[PDB]
Amino acid sequence: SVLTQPPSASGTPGQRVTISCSGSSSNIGSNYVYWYQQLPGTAPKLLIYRNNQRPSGVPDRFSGSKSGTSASLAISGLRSEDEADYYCAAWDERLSGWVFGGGTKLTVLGQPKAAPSVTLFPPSSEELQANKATLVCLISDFYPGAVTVAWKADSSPVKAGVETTTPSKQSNNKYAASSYLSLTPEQWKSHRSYSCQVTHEGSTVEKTVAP
Amino acid sequence: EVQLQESGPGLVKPPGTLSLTCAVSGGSISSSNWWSWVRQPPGKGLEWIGEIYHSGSTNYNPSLKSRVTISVDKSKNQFSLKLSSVTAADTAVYYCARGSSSWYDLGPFDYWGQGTLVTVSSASTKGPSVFPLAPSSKSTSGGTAALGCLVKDYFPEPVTVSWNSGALTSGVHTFPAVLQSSGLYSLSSVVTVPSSSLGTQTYICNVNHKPSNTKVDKKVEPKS
Amino acid sequence: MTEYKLVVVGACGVGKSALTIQLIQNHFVDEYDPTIEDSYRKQVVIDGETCLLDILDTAGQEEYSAMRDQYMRTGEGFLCVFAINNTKSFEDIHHYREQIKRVKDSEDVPMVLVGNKCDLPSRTVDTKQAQDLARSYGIPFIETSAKTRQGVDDAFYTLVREIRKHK
Ligand SMILES: Nc1nc2c(ncn2[C@@H]2O[C@H](COP(=O)(O)OP(=O)(O)O)[C@@H](O)[C@H]2O)c(=O)[nH]1
Ligand SMILES: Nc1nc2c(C(F)(F)F)cccc2s1
Ligand SMILES: [Mg+2]
Repeated sequence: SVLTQPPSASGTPGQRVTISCSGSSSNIGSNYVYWYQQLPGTAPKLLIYRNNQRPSGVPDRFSGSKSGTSASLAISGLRSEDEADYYCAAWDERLSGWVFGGGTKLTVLGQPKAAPSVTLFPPSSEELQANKATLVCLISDFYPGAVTVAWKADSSPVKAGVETTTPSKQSNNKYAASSYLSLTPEQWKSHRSYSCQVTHEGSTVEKTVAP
Repeated sequence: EVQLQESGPGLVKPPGTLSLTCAVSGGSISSSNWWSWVRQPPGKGLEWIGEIYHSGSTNYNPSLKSRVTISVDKSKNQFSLKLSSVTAADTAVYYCARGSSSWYDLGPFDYWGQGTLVTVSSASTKGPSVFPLAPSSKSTSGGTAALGCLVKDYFPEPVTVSWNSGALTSGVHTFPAVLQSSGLYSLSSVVTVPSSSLGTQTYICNVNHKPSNTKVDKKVEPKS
Repeated sequence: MTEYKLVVVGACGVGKSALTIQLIQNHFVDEYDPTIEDSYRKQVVIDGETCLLDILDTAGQEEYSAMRDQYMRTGEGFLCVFAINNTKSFEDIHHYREQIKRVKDSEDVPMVLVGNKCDLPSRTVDTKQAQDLARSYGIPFIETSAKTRQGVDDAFYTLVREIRKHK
């Protein structure tokens, strides 16, 4: 990116957080800066225009400034719904184009823990007819976005055949993840059960399916 | 208010040319604004591609200048992007946008399309195999029951899932896909329904895999 | 090369888009998405002076927001448009001036009263009545037909001259 932003910023709720953006004399030093807020899986939305103006629907706790070759976004009265990625943009006279910062991910700290709900599915009969077998373990609505997922054939740990996604921030700012265990149909039928064991903040939820 | 929608091949093979089209409604392409393309590699930041005015003038990101062409088709109220000699570096979500109003400047991106993922790769498209995730006497939470569709071994992203052609909205959770060591993706979508309705109400997930021009509507029914 | 910002206002169906498209693109659109509010740009010679016209063809709901207030406030002149066969639009012309005088904070804002659809065989608003209202406001009054281009340039260009005389 041509402009420079810190990749991340923190704050506990109610605080004031600032997000900086540094350019050169040919962009920020010459032209207006614009800020965009991007939520998970959505297009960016204009947040501040012309250094410090708020469009419709941006509360006054968002504000921007610009000094020399730097611009700054201020968020006071930090709320949980402010967790987003924030981008600055300006025209660069030397490149003759629009340039961006790399974006800043804003995390609101001190939000409470949420245990994951865990749903485990066995192979469907259709998949078994196709000589494949996949166990589906779906993990959702947990905060702290870190889980570990272990699988068990009966009581023995299984590592071969496990594909587990990285936790993904949901629209409600909790996280989701999923884990898949690929087996041959033979493996699936030769055990009494398989288990999906999900650990989160030192507590564990384990669901089990059998043939 | 103006609305933009991108459409183009989900997968482009290198040497090849990425070609996208932005359909614009609720506003004339001949308005006094600039029509931009912006892209975002997954997990990374925004990058401006270029812009066009309705008269035909263009400004391109200088770093992409030798590969980019942007056009306007007033007769269809569309503008379009062509990006040549794609490489894996061009894998990204591509957005079209309108902005830079002559009337009241709000910046270059007042309105955004939804964005379309373009994957650049030498691997071939593969459509998905859809299997029903039957609700069983374990997948119940009292009055509530979970049932789903497993969408296996497809490439490239994305897959979208609706339920009962959109009539079923509350309770739906389509999960981020998993990237398998084979290079293929899988995802599940699950919907929460009342345990009682399982005998009466029919549940069908509508799987859309636009890169392979595939749609699967899978009936999901309780297990025998 | 001077920049002039004109806001075309008027009630639903009077011909705001029809009049604007005629000025910009020299053809008559007899049906156009009534939700579409756009800005257009046109370069014209008015009294030997190259002009840059920024015309805002309003369409949105007559909402009173801070953004809509300064969005309108950017306009230097306002085409107030009623249809000669639509009395309720002519009665609206009063309220429109009221909102114009408010956001602009002035009793002397450049306006032009436009009676549109003057190609029609009949009408429910007579010229004498509108000229009275135009005098009582101190503004010009032009009858236009977006269907035949009658007075379209006259109307827009007159708003420009009213903007000139404001400075
Ligand atoms: N006969 C005639 N009809 C007109 C004229 N201007 C507009 N119309 C009709 O008025 C209808 C609505 O006009 P429109 O452009 O939508 O006005 P707006 O709703 O204020 O933007 C259209 O179907 C046109 O056919 C005119 O000058 N003469
Ligand atoms: N909020 C404001 N709106 C308006 C309008 C419209 F919205 F009705 F078009 C016309 C003229 C002045 C103003 S000031
Ligand atoms: Mg209209």
